[PDB]
Amino acid sequence: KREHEREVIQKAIEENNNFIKMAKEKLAQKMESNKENREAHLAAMLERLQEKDKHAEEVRKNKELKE
Amino acid sequence: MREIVHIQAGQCGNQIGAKFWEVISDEHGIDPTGSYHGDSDLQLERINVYYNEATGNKYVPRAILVDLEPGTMDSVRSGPFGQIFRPDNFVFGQSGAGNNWAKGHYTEGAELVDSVLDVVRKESESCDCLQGFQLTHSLGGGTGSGMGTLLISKIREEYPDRIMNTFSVVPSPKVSDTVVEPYNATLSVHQLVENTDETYCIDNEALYDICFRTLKLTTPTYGDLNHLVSATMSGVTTCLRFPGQLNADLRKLAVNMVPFPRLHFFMPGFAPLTSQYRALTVPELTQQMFDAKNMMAACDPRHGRYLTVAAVFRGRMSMKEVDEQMLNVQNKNSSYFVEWIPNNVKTAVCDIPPRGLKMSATFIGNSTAIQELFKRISEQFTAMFRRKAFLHWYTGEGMDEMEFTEAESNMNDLVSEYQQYQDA
Ligand SMILES: Nc1nc2c(ncn2[C@@H]2O[C@H](COP(=O)(O)OP(=O)(O)O)[C@@H](O)[C@H]2O)c(=O)[nH]1
Ligand SMILES: CCOc1ccc(-c2cn(C)nc2-c2cc(OC)c(OC)c(OC)c2)cc1
Ligand SMILES: [Ca+2]
Ligand SMILES: [Mg+2]
Repeated sequence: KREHEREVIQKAIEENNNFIKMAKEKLAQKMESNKENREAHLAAMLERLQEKDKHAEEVRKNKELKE
Repeated sequence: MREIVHIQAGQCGNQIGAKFWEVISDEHGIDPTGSYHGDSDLQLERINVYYNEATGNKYVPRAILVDLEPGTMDSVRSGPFGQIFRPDNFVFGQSGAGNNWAKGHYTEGAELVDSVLDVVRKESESCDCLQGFQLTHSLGGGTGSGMGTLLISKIREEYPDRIMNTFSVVPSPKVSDTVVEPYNATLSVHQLVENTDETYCIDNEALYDICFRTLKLTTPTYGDLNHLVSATMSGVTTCLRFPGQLNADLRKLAVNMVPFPRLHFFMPGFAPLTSQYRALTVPELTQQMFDAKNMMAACDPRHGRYLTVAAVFRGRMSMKEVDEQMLNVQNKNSSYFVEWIPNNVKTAVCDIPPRGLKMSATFIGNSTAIQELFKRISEQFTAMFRRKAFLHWYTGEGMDEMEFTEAESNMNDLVSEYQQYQDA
């Protein structure tokens, strides 16, 4: 009975800790996956705006190189 | 063998315990501060059973107060007889037990249990010849139920040859704090079956019905329930506390009352029922104490058979007429006493009566009908357990469902065991 008394309280700690662990990790997974996703969105937005500039350089050369 | 050490666990435990000490201190002429202001030498002749003698001839109870929150033990200190208890013997935690067995037995209570046993040892060491222990508690809550049954196991480990009595307030929906009581009660019962020699089943169902029906109290408090308990508790302990010639100890009672070791669950009774001017004749006390209406455990004793009975008449009366009356109910209702235990009713008389009444009668019965109480709690348990309802409160403290299935089964065997001798 004494070894069972310790087996219960050790288990109580184990699962309390496990809940903190898998909460702590699941939250880290989300905040990293999010930051990757948000920057992926803003990088593609800026890459489409940087592609517009290169097109406006082809238009400004087709005026110069058609005279 | 003279000294008994008393422990009171949790709210109910400390509440009824306080009243037990109020009642018996009055019968021994011990005032609220601890000094003796009586008259008889009979009040002091077996005072050493429940009291230590202190410096300046003060009498301090041999009583340890246990709880996992400071609420109740604070009220006991503020209450009428609070200044008599040794302050070192107030052992309390702070976080509470949440009406949770697991907290009381395995986690919160585990943290405090060693500090309780130090005081137990402190009170035991200065006992000339320790005869046993008695615990007031409830099986419905957390502290008294869980921690109470833990302390019982610890006390047995350290003092395996002493007697362990309990005054155990069994729960009921009629007077309920929380839906989880049947869980707590069932886990406690399994403990008590192993680790106590006698367990007085005080059923709250019974105390309510007695307060309601047979005392005309429309809305009864816990106070009204505890009057009945502290009277009963004074009654069973009369022959230990007073003389004499036919004098008593715990072990002889335990021996003669308990034919099989697991069947030590008694069914108390008291007469007359109070909260009066006409004193009762001896034939009335005898009729009343054996009446189902006067029983503290809500079981019909006609639905089983008595293995053993013990009866304690208090007051100045004809011991001829007591014998004659006790022999009347035995010889007129012999089907309800087992034939295979001869002379299984023992009567004692005590000349000192309790406060208020000129003559009373306390009744202690080890009937097979007590199975009904365990069947009632076993039904209440399964209604919830079959859907694992409310288990999260316990599994969160490390408990397993296996432990519940065990405790269920142990109590269903107890009921089978009581049923076995009801037919034989
Ligand atoms: N007879 C009686 N029963 C009580 C009293 N207080 C609580 N109970 C019962 O005991 C159970 C609750 O246990 P409680 O002592 O409050 O919890 P604990 O303090 O954690 O042991 C329920 O079944 C209540 O009906 C009381 O003063 N008298
Ligand atoms: C079924 C017979 O039960 C008995 C017979 C005798 C005794 C007993 C023997 N001694 C020396 N003292 C007791 C005794 C009897 C009591 O009942 C009146 C007591 O009150 C509860 C008692 O208090 C501890 C002792 C016991 C049971
Ligand atoms: Ca703690
Ligand atoms: Mg409570």
